Amino acid sequence: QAVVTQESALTTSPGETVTLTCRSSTGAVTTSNYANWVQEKPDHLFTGLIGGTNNRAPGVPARFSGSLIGDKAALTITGAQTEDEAIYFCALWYSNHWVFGGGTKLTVLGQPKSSPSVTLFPPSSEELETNKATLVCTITDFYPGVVTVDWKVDGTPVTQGMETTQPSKQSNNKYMASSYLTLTARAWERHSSYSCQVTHEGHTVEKSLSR
Amino acid sequence: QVQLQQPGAELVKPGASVKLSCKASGYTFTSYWMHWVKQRPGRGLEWIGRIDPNSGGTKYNEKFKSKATLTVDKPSSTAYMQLSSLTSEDSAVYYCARYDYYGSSYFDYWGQGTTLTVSSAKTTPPSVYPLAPGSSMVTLGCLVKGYFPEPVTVTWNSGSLSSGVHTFPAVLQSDLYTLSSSVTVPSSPWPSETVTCNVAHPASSTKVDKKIVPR
Repeated sequence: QAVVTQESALTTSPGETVTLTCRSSTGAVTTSNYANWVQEKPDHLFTGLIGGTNNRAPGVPARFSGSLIGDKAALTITGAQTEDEAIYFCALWYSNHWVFGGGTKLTVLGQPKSSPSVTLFPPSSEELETNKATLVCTITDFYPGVVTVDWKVDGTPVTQGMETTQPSKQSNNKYMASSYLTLTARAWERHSSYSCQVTHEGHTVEKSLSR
Repeated sequence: QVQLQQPGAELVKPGASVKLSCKASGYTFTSYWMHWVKQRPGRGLEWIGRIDPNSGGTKYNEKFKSKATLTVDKPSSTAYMQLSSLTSEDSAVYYCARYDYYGSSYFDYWGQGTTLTVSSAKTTPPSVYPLAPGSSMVTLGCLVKGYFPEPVTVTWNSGSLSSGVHTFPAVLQSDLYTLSSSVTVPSSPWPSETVTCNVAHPASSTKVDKKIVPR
């Protein structure tokens, strides 16, 4: 019955100082909220960084410090490193339970930004023979690894039917993800313009098919 | 050498229950509280509740009050969590985390999470469908749809093609997984030179080859 809010994504460069914040929907964050900061590296790898607002877990580099800034809990990375690229979650205590924030995806540029490579495929015909149609939108080689994928059937933002995977790290250290829009053989034949729009580090890429 | 061990995955049928374990070693079980967290990939973490290993006393998230039950076996140093009346929607990663309660108030050590998959399906082989474009380098791909269980292996030209191959993570879509794979081939190979995707699925012992032809 409280909502912790965190920045969605933050991008920095090795050597910089970056601050992540944790806001509580009920009021200012205070020391009795015992702000905790947790880091998630790929592979479902969790480690605790800070607890009780400013206590650094043992074996967590000193570049990490927590504090209260204004009415919120903050985590500062002083001299961010390439290794710090991960998802940081804050947790706040509320007298009887814990509420976790949505997490902040932090990117520490370890190579130049790279735009996504988007491709939209039409439902194959063997599949239209099943009374089904699935438009696949593939997005690869993007960095920072955060995107927004929006589908638009006939000019209208589809809002149900789509599924977008979570960015997965490729070998070169760039990311990939694909989004699926499943229609029926029939929904397929009805509408006429499909489009997969991918938003990445401010530029947009729209790939449209025409039935 | 602090460690929280959790089994990696668990498959259960809908309507049943599961007892997830979390074996602790390298520290005194007792000086620390044990918390359980739910991670729906694509959503945050949700706190489930905690247990004090000394008294066995628990505190739950009201939301889970009726879905989870925390338990402890002091002697074997293990925390357990039962989840009842499971449904597709309970599928997710459940982690156990230690909390330095008498000390600095952090969730220092975490278990690797158990991926719970709740599904009524039976070994089901994939249906590979070819993805050719519509209109220098061209991207081809394969849709491996409605298979179960996980995993499947995708290969292009039986392995000859290993550069520019991207194989995406599967998504659980109605008790069944779907995954697709793509390869970027110069515009000269294709469609001059055949591109064929190969899908292998152990559980069901399938192997399907599908040639990507224009359409």
